Amino acid sequence: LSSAILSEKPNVKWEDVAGLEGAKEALKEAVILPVKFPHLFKGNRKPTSGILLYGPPGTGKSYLAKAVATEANSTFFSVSSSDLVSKWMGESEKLVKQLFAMARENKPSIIFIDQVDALTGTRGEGESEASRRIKTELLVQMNGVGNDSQGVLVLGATNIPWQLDSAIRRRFERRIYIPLPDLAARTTMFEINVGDTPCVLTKEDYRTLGAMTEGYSGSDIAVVVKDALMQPIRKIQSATHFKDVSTEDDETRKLTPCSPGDDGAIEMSWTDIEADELKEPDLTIKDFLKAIKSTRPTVNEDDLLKQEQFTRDFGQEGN
Amino acid sequence: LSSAILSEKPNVKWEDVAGLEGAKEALKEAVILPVKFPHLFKGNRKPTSGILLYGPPGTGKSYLAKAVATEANSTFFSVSSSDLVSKWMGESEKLVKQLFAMARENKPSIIFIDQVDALTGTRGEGESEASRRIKTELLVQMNGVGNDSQGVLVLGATNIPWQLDSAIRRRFERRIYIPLPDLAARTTMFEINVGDTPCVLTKEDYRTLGAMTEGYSGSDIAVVVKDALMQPIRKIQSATHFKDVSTEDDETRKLTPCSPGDDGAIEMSWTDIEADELKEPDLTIKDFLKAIKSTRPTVNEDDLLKQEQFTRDFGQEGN
Amino acid sequence: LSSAILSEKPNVKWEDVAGLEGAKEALKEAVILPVKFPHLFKGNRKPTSGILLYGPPGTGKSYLAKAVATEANSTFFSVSSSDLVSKWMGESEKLVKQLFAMARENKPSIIFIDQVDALTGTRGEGESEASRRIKTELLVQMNGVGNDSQGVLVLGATNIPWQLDSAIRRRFERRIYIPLPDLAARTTMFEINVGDTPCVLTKEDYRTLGAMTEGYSGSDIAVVVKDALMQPIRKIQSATHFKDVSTEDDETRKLTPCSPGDDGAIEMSWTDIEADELKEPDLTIKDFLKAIKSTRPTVNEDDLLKQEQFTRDFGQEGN
Amino acid sequence: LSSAILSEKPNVKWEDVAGLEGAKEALKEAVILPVKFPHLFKGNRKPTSGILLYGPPGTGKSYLAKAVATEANSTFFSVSSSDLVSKWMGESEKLVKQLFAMARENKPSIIFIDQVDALTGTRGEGESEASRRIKTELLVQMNGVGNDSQGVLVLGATNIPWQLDSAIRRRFERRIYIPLPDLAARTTMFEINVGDTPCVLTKEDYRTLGAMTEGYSGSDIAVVVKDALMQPIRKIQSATHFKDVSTEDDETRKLTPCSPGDDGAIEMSWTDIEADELKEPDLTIKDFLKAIKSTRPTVNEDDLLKQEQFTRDFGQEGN
Amino acid sequence: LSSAILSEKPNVKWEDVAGLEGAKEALKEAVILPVKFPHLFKGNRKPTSGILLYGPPGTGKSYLAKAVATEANSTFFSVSSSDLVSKWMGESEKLVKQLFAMARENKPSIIFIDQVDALTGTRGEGESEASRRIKTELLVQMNGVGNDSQGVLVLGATNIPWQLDSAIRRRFERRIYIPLPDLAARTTMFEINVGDTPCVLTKEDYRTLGAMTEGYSGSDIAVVVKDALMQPIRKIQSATHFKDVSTEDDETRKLTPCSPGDDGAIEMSWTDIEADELKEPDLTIKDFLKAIKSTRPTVNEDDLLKQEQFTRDFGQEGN
Amino acid sequence: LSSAILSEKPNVKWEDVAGLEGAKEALKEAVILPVKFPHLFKGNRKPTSGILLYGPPGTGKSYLAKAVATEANSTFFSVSSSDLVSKWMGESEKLVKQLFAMARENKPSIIFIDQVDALTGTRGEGESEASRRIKTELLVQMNGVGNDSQGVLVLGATNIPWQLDSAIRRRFERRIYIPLPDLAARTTMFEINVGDTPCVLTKEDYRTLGAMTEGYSGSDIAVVVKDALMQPIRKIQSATHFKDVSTEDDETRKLTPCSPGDDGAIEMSWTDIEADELKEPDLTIKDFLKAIKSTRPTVNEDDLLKQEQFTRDFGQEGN
Ligand SMILES: Nc1ncnc2c1ncn2[C@@H]1O[C@H](COP(=O)(O)OP(=O)(O)OP(=O)(O)O)[C@@H](O)[C@H]1O
Ligand SMILES: Nc1ncnc2c1ncn2[C@@H]1O[C@H](COP(=O)(O)OP(=O)(O)OP(=O)(O)O)[C@@H](O)[C@H]1O
Ligand SMILES: Nc1ncnc2c1ncn2[C@@H]1O[C@H](COP(=O)(O)OP(=O)(O)OP(=O)(O)O)[C@@H](O)[C@H]1O
Ligand SMILES: Nc1ncnc2c1ncn2[C@@H]1O[C@H](COP(=O)(O)OP(=O)(O)OP(=O)(O)O)[C@@H](O)[C@H]1O
Repeated sequence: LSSAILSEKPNVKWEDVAGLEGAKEALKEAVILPVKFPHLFKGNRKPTSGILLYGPPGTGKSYLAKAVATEANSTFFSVSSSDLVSKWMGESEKLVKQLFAMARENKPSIIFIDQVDALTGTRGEGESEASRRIKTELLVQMNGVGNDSQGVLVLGATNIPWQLDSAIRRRFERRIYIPLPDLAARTTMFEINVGDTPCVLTKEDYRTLGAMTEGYSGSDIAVVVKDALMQPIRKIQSATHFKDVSTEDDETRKLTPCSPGDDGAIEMSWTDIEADELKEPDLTIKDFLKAIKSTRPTVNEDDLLKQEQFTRDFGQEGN
Repeated sequence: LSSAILSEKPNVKWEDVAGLEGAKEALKEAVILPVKFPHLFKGNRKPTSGILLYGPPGTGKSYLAKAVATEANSTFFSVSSSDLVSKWMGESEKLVKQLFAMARENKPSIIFIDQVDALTGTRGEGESEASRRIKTELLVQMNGVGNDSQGVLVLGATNIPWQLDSAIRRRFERRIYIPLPDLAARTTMFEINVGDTPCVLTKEDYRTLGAMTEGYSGSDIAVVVKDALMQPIRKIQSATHFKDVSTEDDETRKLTPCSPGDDGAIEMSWTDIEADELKEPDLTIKDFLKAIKSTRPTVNEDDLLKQEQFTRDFGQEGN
Repeated sequence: LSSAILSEKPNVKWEDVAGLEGAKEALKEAVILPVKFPHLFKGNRKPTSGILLYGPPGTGKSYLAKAVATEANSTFFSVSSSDLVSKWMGESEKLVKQLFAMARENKPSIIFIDQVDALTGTRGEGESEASRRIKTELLVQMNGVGNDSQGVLVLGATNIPWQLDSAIRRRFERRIYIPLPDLAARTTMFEINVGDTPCVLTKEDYRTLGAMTEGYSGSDIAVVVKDALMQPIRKIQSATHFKDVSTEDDETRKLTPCSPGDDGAIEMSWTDIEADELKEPDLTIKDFLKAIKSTRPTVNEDDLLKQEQFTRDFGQEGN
Repeated sequence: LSSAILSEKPNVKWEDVAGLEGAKEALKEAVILPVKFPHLFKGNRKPTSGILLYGPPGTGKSYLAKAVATEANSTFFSVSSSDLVSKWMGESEKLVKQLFAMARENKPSIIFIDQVDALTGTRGEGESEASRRIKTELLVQMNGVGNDSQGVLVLGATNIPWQLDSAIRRRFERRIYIPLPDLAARTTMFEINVGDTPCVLTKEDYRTLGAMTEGYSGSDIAVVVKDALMQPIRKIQSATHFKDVSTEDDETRKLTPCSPGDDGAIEMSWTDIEADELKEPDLTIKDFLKAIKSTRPTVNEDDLLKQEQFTRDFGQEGN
Repeated sequence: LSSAILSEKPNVKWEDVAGLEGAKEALKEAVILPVKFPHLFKGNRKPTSGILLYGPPGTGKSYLAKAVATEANSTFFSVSSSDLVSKWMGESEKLVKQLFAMARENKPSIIFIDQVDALTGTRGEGESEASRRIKTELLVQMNGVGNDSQGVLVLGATNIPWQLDSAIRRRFERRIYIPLPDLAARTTMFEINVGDTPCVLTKEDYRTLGAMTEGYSGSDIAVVVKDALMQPIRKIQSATHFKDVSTEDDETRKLTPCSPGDDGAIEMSWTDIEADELKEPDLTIKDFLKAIKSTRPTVNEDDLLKQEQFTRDFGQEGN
Repeated sequence: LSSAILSEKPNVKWEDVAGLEGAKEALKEAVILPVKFPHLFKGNRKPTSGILLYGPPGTGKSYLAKAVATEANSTFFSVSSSDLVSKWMGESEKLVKQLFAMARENKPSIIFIDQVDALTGTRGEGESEASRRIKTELLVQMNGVGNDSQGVLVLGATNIPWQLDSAIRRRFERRIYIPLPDLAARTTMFEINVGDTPCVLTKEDYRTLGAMTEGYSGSDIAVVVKDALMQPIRKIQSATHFKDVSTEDDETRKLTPCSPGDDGAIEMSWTDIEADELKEPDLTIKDFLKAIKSTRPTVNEDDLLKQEQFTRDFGQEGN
């Protein structure tokens, strides 16, 4: 009957969300400011009902949705455009009706439709057959809630905003463009995870490597991080001949990963090695070089020409 | 069985609608006049059954309909593309038979069908099984009732008209085009959307606005209005200083933003001091100027070509 | 089982309807004639079953079916895909069976199926789930009435002829093409639809209007009539001053709309005038001229392009 | 539980059924021969298990089944696929098992399933799942096998052998393609339906009728004949003058319409002229000419594509 | 509580079943050879839980099963494919328990299931009622036969293999492919179906039968045989002329159809020939010239390709 | 999921895996090591989520997956991709997610997806909707959660590790090649195949057989063993006379196959052979030469080489 999707409590703060200040401003203004001071928004003015995030994949749109949901002080409705039901003799609209309707009585609430471009058909697709009932139903019901309930937030996280129909995006309110990460943002994104190996060289090297690794997405950064995690393990693959860097005064000889060519190295059962005698090497520049060697820029120039054209004619902020 | 949807009275005035006088009087002739003056309705005179609205979306079709909700002085039921269940396979038609049944036995009532383009068929293949019979039902319910005796009114509000079926088109009586509001109309939209704010110190400002802003609907204009309301709040959010120029007749001193180069002013922030002792400045021009610069027009010119093509097919007045 | 249709009685005469007396002759010959002269239909000469009406929308094929229904003297029942439909995801063949049988009980019977394309396809991919079963039943029932001897007359009215199936087409009688109204017919339809209103009766005016009104169905002409009827009401809503045109034979001084600077110009509003003294203005010539200035032509060619391909080498029968 | 379906049979000969002689001959082989000479089918040989007819619509395959039923001198069962169908939902195929049980319990019976395409064919749907069990039970009951078993001739008709299931085609025994008739067969078709009226009794006329036009089934020819018969009657409808062509030997003047320039011409209402005194006009070539000019030949080449793809490469007797 | 399924004893044996040497093999060691093993049944040899027969239609799976049932001398009850279903929508698996339990109670047992794909998929709909627990019940009963001594054997037979459910197959062992008979096998089948037919005993002519024919099964070959047998019937029916060939050694005057150009040929009709005096002529190559041209195969290559991907994918280990 | 998925606590051990050095390297660092020492990883290093097992068919990838699942005593859930593509028209996302939920509820489980390749296919048509969304869904679920709860392990299996996730193309994670067994391994598998039963020839003969087979699989060997079990069978069938074994040891006469004339060849026929007197002899070279004869080459040729090409290219880590 209901089939309601649960909303967990993820821990992503504003300090974790690196870069893009204007979006943060828009979101605080959108949700946090009316929660902080409600009597200001009265009479004529009403809060932003339909905020649109857009950009290429892996850039932290879902991550920002989760971030807002962390510091919401409110309910949430996580849902994908495709993943609930899709074409079974029609009827994928009742789900929407129960979604919005059950968001009405529970005031201050945040809806999130992941990838709205999947609903609309660019050539024909389901939009010719039965998905017109979806596109219509969303189009009508999104405005009917803000007419009745007054200020129920719907957050757009589309990848393809220009194939998307013009009728949806004019009913949907202000836009938020997501460009590629900049100096400070990429920099801080390196020092979030791990932190057991006590840093690397000074922050100038994070900027040098940063400018070398500029143009990467958030997922690309995550993959770099994962690579760096796996680096000492692939250094363990090459070893099987363990040297002790420290002295013999400790409880056990600290086994470092290294080749047999280096002196003072001996072999043993690598499977049955305890954690205390293990020791990771320092994270070298070759981590970033292996990252580079994975064929990086998914964000190519010719594809995002359209992104930046559909950007500039509306711009920062928007509808 | 019954499936009641609307039983409310949202307050909308006569003067809220701006563009086209003849478009309003078309409805007024068609809706209120026969109920008000039934003695005139005798013999050869027949009621204007069916009032379709069309045009580029955002301009004010749904808004017009929901104005009519206040202006009707009678019970009515809206409906989207939400004919319920085909899991049973049979009840989809019977719901329409109930819908048309619940309209006619109750004396003068209305039915609002949002987005008639969804309920459309012509190519067939996939339509034949499920929705072809729905379209046929739609056709057959407004076939015999159209002439002689009729206590029902049909309404329509589509995004794009030309994809609709020919049979529904020609058989439906009164279609109306809703263009982009002119300088006087949009000015009137500005004037009404001022509301409870303490005035604006100019009359030519509206002219400046509506002349500069070209190719805007009611929606995005109201969005701009919302923005320009939330501008001085942002000014307050950035600004710290306050020179005491508050009246003694009020309950207490009220915080308003002032310039840094101005002596005798406390610099305690909006966050520290209470919100009940806060004040917003009067609306300027520059807030609207920058609001225009942020919010560029949503309605593209390429979409209007086929709109006007449909107009020169059928036009402002129905048929 | 007992859920039957109600037989209403709209007084539609033969001489009132215009457009093709050959069709009328086919109808009378099929329906009324054998009731009239039953001895003339005894032997090889027989009344064939299944006269198909079709054409563009709003041309009056449904209305012509009602014209048969009026003067047939027939205990008839008509139904589209409303009552006769599957309910339990299965059986709607019995409904056809007892439908035909309950028509076979009283044998001055006509069965009118409005929009036969609803209960028809061609292959349908997964048509065996439902529609093939009912369609097949329909096919198998009227085999015995198509030729040989049975006293039932089937009728049909559809806008899309090519989507109708071959095997149904060869089960059916003569398919009478109903085109758009022509000069003389159209000319007739003006004064008949207007009724007994004072409409300055001269045939030259009808000649002129009929000349000017090119490319119009029958329904749109009734809409035009309706517009012309609504016109003097509109003048009543734009009537500032009134004057007594008629003499003092009636009980009160009868007031009718006039020019502002006229003799005896009473200033009270149109709503304040009582029904006994409220007299509508007489119908002019230019009211129609302006009506057709507002009322643009109805007939789009795109639908008729296939009918141009049809009517030449198809038209009468399949072919 | 028991519900038998048996009906009376009027006169239908072998001679009047025009078409392929081998098809009729094959039916003689399958029907009359085993009853006449049963000792021939005792040992190696067995009677024909089943013959499925197929072709374009209105070709007389149902009429052929009728003819066989007349000339069988046996218990002729005839029932469609969707007639015997589950009302209860639980029980379903037991109706079929009782039916073929009835076929077994009576000595050599003949079964007829009109439109076999209703069931049989499916593309992984299973006709709403539940009715796949009928599809399945039809095979396991041992009807279509070409080995051993009781002599029970199952018959059928279909317009779509490509939609028909391959496994059943392979299972069920013999096919007969029913083609469209040629000069000779068509000529016969003309010369049968005559009756009391002696039109123009020569072979030149019928061979002109057959030679001029082309592309006919059997039902359309019948329709044409009917039209031709009705021609003089509709000419009696438009009868101004009257003439006594009949001799004085009769009881009263058997009147008929005539040309204006005639000796002893009289004018009155044609309705008052009774059956005994109404001499009908004799039929002519021009009557058939006008018949043709109204009633077109009814064959379409789009149906012949998928038919001939099933036939032309193979020839006769099936796929 | 009547559970008396039709026990029968056909006259088919291993000698008159041509082709499928591997299948004949695999059934010999699955049943009859295990009947001769009441000592080395379990231990070395793993007994078969179930045998799946699959392939194109008309290959002879049912025929094979029946032959087996004749041969083995076992308590056999071939299941009704569809009828194991809830009549009252309550009891259902009681019938399964009646089947399997009584099949266990006499342990020279065989259970044959023609069309195991009757339990077709799921798709929701009406499968969730008693059919779900039928599906489960099959699985519990085949877990029942898995335990204890394997007297019962699940002989799976189906036309469409891929539509059968996964979970049945995953708990199922033996899968014997049944292809179309090759040249030798087809020749031997012809030889079998000849039997007691006059003459035609030359191996070059049986080559000739085998050579021209391509891609056939047992059903269509039987049909061909039947046709061949019916040729001399037609040659009797056509030939009016006759002559006595038999001498005084034969007692009865054996009448037989002579050549047309024959001196002193009596011309009494074929219908006047009595049973005692009849003599039908011997078969020739002329019969097979007409048979091969007339009769033709059904199933396409693509079905066999589906069987080849089923062959390559499924069959091995536990698929 | 309604018995489509297998579940058990398997007890499959390292000792039964003959020489799979690759598994023994990769799994022991990826899975076993984290099980042993969870705290052994510095920073945010967390266990592998997905492992692809890839190689030719019949290497017991299932056996290996079960052995992996044996180590934590983890529940082994497993499902076939092929099986849920065509039957349902797989929109199984909701059920996959529920599956994951239920498996997550049970503390560490392992998910096994067999033939992951069957999901891929950039073909087009209606297959797109039943493939593309599954592929998208697969690529989301492979990193559906950010470590934390996907310590629960996904094992993919493929025989054709080209085309999409297994291939050069994109994504996955750590992959392992599962090679065919070498001579020694195959010999050990022969040693482990079934439970012998009375006496065979030498382990070196089996090495000879294993030497004779290059590129043949564990499954091919299992086919040879299934053929081995039929050696006594085919002895029973093919010999006409047998020879006595019972000297002074056995109580009753017991036979082995020989030629008709031999020293101690009993003379009654194979058909006569009673239960007790039947005795399978030892399996000799001649029985295995006959096994060599009756096992044709199994294996596809070009895939081996392509997978060697991918092995040379990739294998280490994700792509
Ligand atoms: N501004 C940011 N600050 C820190 N981390 C980020 C930022 N943007 C992206 N990331 C990282 O990228 C990872 C994945 O990004 P995410 O999947 O949210 O992108 P997405 O565009 O929403 O993808 P999809 O549209 O497919 O859901 C996150 O785990 C997060 O750590
Ligand atoms: N030939 C005519 N004579 C008189 N009135 C007509 C004629 N044609 C149309 N009308 C008027 O216009 C209306 C036509 O409506 P109607 O529903 O019959 O059109 P239709 O084409 O049959 O509809 P559909 O396409 O649904 O079958 C009628 O109410 C009738 O009064
Ligand atoms: N060869 C023929 N001889 C005599 N009458 C014929 C012949 N062919 C057609 N007819 C006449 O025309 C009609 C044909 O209708 P019938 O249903 O028998 O054809 P059909 O091919 O079975 O149609 P369908 O395939 O649509 O069921 C019959 O009523 C019959 O009187
Ligand atoms: N090897 C054979 N020898 C003799 N006759 C055969 C052979 N194979 C098939 N036939 C004949 O063809 C017919 C095949 O019918 P059968 O029902 O056994 O095929 P099937 O594939 O099981 O069909 P279904 O699956 O629809 O039951 C049998 O009646 C039999 O006479």
